[PDB]
Amino acid sequence: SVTCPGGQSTSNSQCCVWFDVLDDLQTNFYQGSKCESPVRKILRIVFHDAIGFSPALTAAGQFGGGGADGSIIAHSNIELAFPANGGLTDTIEALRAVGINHGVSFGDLIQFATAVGMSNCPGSPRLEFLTGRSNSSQPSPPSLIPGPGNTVTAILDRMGDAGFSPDEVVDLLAAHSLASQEGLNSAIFRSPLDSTPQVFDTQFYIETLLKGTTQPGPSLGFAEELSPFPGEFRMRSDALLARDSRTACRWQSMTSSNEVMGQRYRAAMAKMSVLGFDRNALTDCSDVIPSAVSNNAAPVIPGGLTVDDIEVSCPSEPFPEIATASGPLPSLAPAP
Ligand code: HEM
Ligand SMILES: *[C@@H]1O[C@H](CO)[C@@H](O[C@@H]2O[C@H](CO)[C@@H](O)[C@H](O)[C@H]2NC(C)=O)[C@H](O)[C@H]1NC(C)=O
Ligand SMILES: [Ca+2]
Ligand SMILES: [Ca+2]
Ligand SMILES: [K+]
Repeated sequence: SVTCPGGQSTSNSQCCVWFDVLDDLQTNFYQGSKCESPVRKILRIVFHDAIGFSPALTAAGQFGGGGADGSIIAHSNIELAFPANGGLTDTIEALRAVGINHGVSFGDLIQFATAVGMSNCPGSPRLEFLTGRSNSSQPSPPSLIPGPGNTVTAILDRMGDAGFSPDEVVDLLAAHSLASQEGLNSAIFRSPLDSTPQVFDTQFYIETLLKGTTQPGPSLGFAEELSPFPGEFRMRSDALLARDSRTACRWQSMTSSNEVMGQRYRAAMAKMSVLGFDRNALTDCSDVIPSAVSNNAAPVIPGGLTVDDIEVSCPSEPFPEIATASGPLPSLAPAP
């Protein structure tokens, strides 16, 4: 039954070219299968590509955007001028070349590169991968990307129009577990959003709940808040969603289990991958995606801080009993 040229076995002949682009991305784009800046950048690109989809604009007789159509690469000239798309240019060019060389659509390539990039980061789930999205796209309308200075109401409305419930917004933010910022405060380039920028874990949800104590750089950048320790950056939207009554209980439930967070994240990502498409018209090639190494560390409140330093914001469920660490407060090095 279906064998691909290099001897691997797959479900459909349409999956076979993806074994070649897998080898190309691991060796080159990811510099030997690493979980560093290329993965983090690609996670911003899959979001910004897919969120340019608005049912409300369509209802008002306007082009609403094509969703995960690869338009961020095909119309990079228009989309990378948007304020939330800076710092992406070099990754988008690298991706353009791989797509053109392999003859795969840009929309599919961005979904594939997200699943494969995440597989290089310890603790990640194996994300679903479907192929068949048309290469044809039109530029996304402006103003459909959530920004770090927006209120929780604005983020929930924009995300809700695209199709996400408040819970799914929180689930989607597990990608900030492999994250840093470059452009909000360039004095502290690549300052991490959690203490493990290379491990897909629960620490991001825990650490954003901790009382902001520290200013990590010479001044505060755009939409920057006080964070819990030296080297960590905290953006305002993340601080607010952690504490807002609409999202706070789901945020709190993401703090004690890497398995729960992983499942919820994979589900939310599978929904985002087909915005603008019919998943029943795509071919499933998830078996091409390899496993990530497992994360064996327990969720912890870092460097001596206790449950008394968490700003518990879910009034109905008590805070999970998480482990504490007998250490001094951490200073975080830049994300690699
Ligand atoms: C819904 C609200 C969201 C907002 C307001 C937001 C905002 C931001 C901002 C301001 C940055 C820093 C960019 C820079 O200066 O370098 C960032 C980084 C990042 N975000 Fe989000 N984000 C959101 C959702 C997401 C989602 C859904 C994903 C993907 C599934 C994502 C993945 C990341 C990653 C991985 C980075 C790190 C990039 C790097 O280290 O270079 N974000 N986000
Ligand atoms: C998907 O469509 C894009 C946009 O038309 C195609 O990209 C162009 O590809 C040619 C080579 O065939 C390059 O010289 C151009 O520079 C590309 N343009 C852009 C904006 O990237 C791409 O080839 C199409 N891919 C497939 C598989 O059809
Ligand atoms: Ca798009
Ligand atoms: Ca992490
Ligand atoms: K679960």
